[PDB]
Amino acid sequence: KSSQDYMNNELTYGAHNYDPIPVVLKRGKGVFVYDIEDRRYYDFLSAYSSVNQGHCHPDILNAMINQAKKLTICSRAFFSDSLGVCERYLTNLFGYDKVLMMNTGAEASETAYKLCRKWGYEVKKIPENSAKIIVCNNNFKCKNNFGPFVPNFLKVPYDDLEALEKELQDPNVCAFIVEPVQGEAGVIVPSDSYFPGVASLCKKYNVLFVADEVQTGLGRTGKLLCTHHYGVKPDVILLGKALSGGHYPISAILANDDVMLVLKPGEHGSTYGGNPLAAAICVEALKVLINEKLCENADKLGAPFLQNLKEQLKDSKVVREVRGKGLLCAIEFKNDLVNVWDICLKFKENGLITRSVHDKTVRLTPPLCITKEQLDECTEIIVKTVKFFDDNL
Amino acid sequence: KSSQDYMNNELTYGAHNYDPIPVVLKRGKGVFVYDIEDRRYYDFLSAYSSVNQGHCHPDILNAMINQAKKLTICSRAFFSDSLGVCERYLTNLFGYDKVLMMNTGAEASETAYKLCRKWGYEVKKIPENSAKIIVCNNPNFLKVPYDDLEALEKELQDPNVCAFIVEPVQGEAGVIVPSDSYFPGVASLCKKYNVLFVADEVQTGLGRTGKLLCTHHYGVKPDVILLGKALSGGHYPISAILANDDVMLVLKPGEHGSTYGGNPLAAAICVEALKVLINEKLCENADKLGAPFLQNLKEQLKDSKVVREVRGKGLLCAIEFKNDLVNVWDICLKFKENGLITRSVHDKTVRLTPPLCITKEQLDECTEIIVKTVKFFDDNL
Repeated sequence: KSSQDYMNNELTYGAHNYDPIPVVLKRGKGVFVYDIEDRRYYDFLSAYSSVNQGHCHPDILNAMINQAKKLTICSRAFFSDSLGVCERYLTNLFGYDKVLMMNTGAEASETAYKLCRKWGYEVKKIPENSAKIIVCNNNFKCKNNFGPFVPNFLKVPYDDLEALEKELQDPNVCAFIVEPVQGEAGVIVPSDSYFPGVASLCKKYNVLFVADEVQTGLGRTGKLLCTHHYGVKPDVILLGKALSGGHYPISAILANDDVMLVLKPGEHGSTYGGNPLAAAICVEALKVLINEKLCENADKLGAPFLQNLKEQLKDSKVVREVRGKGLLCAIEFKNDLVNVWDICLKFKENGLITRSVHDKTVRLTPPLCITKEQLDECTEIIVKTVKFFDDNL
Repeated sequence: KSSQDYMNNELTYGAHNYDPIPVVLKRGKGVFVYDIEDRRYYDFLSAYSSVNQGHCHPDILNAMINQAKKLTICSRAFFSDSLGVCERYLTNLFGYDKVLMMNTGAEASETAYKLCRKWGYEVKKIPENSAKIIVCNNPNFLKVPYDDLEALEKELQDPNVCAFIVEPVQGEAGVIVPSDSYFPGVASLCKKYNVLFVADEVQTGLGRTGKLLCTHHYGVKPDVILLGKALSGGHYPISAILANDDVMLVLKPGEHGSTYGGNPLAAAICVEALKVLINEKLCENADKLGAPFLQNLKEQLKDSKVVREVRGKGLLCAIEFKNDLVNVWDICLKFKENGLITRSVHDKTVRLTPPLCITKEQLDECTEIIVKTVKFFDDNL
C-alpha cells in the first residue's frame, strides 16, 4: 500500500469534512514526521501546538503507561487518586486557587462562557438575560442591543484599547476573552502595552479578564503563559493542546476561588473530563516542558529565527510580512500573486510540512525541542520554497 | 494520605462542578475497582458504559502502546495511516458507507444536528433557516413522548422536520425500554415522511444490551448511528457518526475544528476495543446473562415497599425507587458499603450497568448485595 492507497481509502470510508495536505504520516519523533514511503519532514504545525514537547516523547508515553495499568477512567461519579494530584500540580504551578479539567479546547471555551455569565449574575448582579462577553475580531448598526435583546458576544478590534474601553462601559459586560496572540487571525502579535492596558481597563470596569492560552501557552512563545511576557495576571486562564504532549485530549480552566466557586454542581459535562489517565499524562507533559527547559529554548531561538528570516526574505515580491513571538511564527503572503495552498505543497516537497490560514498566512510552529542547527536548515527550505514562486513573476 | 485526604485535596484545588459518591479509586481490573484503602467494589456504572470490555483490559492497552510509540497526533492538516484503517474497519463492521470520528459524545450530537439540518436543505430542500429536529422528552427542536407512534407521526407531518434523533433505550430518563414494535414503527414512519432516522447508541451500543447496536434487536436500520464511550474501552475519548454517502457527503471540508478528532492514537485504540468486544463474545455474554439477572432480581424484590420497578435489556438495567419513602442517594452509599458502587439518576432511579465480562457467579453475588441493600431500607421504614 502507498500514501495514495491510504488517501483513497479515507475518501471512501470517512466523511469528507476535512481538506488535508496530501501527505500520509505513519510515525513521529520530536521535530520530525515520516510518511508511508519513509520520507522525512520537519513538522512545522506541531498538530497546532499539541506536540510542543515533540512527537512521541518517551517520558510522557511512560507516564501514560504507568497510569493506564492502574486505572483509565472511573467517571465523575467517583473520585480518583490521580486527578487531585494533577489539580494541585497545576494550581501551584500557575498561581490560581482552582482548576477545572476537561477534554477539548471547545469544552474549555464553552465552559468559560458559562463561568463568566454566572459570575456576572452571582457577583456583579447582571441578569443572565443580558450578560455579554466581549471578544475580538478574529477577522475584522442594525442590531437589537438593549436589555434581554443582546448579542451574547460583542466583537471589538484586537490591539485597540480605545475600542475596548468603549464596550467595557456597558454595565452588562461580564468578561473580555482574548488571546495573547491571535492564532486564527494569522498570528497577530499585540503591541507591548496592550495587555497592560487591558488588565487595568478590566480591573477598573470590574470585568473578568480571561486569557485564551490554548495555543499561546506552555512554552510556545517562550513563557509558560504568553501573558507572563506582559507582566499581567488574568482572572481566568484557558489551557489546552500541549497540556498533554499530544497523547490525550486535555484542556483546562484556571481561576481563583471568587470566580471558580460560582459554578454549581450536578451540571453535567463530559464523562472523560478529569479522568485519571489524562491527569497523569498532564502532570508529566508539563514536567517535561520544564525539565528540558523547552520554554527557554523557544525564547532563545525564536526572536533570532524570526529576525534572520525577515532579513533573508526582505526582497521577496510575494511575501507581505513575517510575524512571531518565540516559536509561534507565520508568513503572510500576497494572495493576489500566489496561491497559498501551492506554497504549502512546495514546502512539503522541500521537506517541511505546514498548513494555510486565510489562504494568505502560513503557520510556522515547530516543536519546541528544535535546535539552532535545525532552524537554520529550515530557514533554507523556507527561503528556497519562497524563491520557487518569486521566480514566476 | 487516605480517601479523605484525597477528597479534601480535590475540594481545595479543583472546581466543585461535580458531586461524586465519596469513594476514591486508584485501580481497576475488569469488573472490579479498588479504593485508597485497598477495598474492592463491583463497578456497576462502568464509567457510564465506557468500560464494557472491563477496566484496564490488556489487549486494548497493548494496541494503545503499539500506536503511541509510532505517532500520537498529527492533526487533520495531514493524513495518518491509522485513521483510514479505523474508518474502513468501522464501516464494514456496521454496514454504512462512511464514518466520521470525534472525541466526546457531545461532539457527536452537535455534529449530528449540523448534519441533519444540512441534509434537510441540500436534499429534502427545506426552507433555509427553519429545519426542525424532533427529540424525545428527557428553538428548532420538537419534543415528543418516547414510545409514542401517534405523537411521533403528528410531528413528522411538519414538512420542515429533517430528522428524528432517538435512543434505543432512554438512559437519562431512567433506563426506559421501548415496546417491541416502537422502532419498527419509527423506521416506517421516517421512511414515509422522508426524514432521517438517527439512533443515539452512545450508551446502548457495543454490547451493553446484547447486540452491537441495540437497534439490531428490533430489526431496523437507522440512517445515522451515533457511537461513543465503549468505543475505546475507556482508554481515550472516542466517538463517531455513521452514515451512507447520500447523507454523509452533505458535509464539506474545512468548516469544523477539534484537533484531536480522528487522531491515529484513538483510531488504533478504537479498532482493538471493538475487536476485544467481538472476540471475547461480550455481546453474547451480556445477552445471555442479562434477561435472567433482571428476571431473578424482579422476583427477589417483588415484595419490597421501596422498590417501584426493575427495568432493563441485556446488561443495561436499573431499579426505580419511590423517592417518597427513601433517599436514593443513601441507597447508593449503602451499596458502596455493601461493596457495589453506582450512582443515582433523577433521585429516584439507580443505574445497574456492570462491565460486560461479568460472570454468572458474579451477577449472583451482586444480586445478594442488591437484595441486602434493599431490605435494609424496607425494614427501617
